[PDB]
Amino acid sequence: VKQDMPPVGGYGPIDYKRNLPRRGLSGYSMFAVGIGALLFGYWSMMRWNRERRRLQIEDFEARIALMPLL
Amino acid sequence: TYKYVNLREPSMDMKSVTDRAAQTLLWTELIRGLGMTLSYLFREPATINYPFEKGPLSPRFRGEHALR
Repeated sequence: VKQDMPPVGGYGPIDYKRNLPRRGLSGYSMFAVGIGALLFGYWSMMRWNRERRRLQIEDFEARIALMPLL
Repeated sequence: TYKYVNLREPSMDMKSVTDRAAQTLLWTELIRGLGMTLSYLFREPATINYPFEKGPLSPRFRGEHALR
């Protein structure tokens, strides 16, 4: 006879359980990364803002020099 | 013969509380969902090109009637 049957040793394994691998970093790591990014941004902003203030002072004194003729 | 779905008690220690607070303030599982959509973006779509690519059938299929 010929029918639809499983083999002698059966079929392979079949999963039925929830699989969540829990990928990622701990909270301390991401918080430290954020704090370091904030500090780097603050330092770069302080340097560029001081330079921009000096440039603005230079332009203002240029206007001071040009004022009496106008 | 039964299992207690959704009865797990959350932890209390400082490292796990800090992890949960970091997930709250930085939205980790939303990034997980974004990553799953990004994974599904790079797969082969299962769309066949009808009418040039008919779907698979069986010899037992029931359709239009005929007289032999």
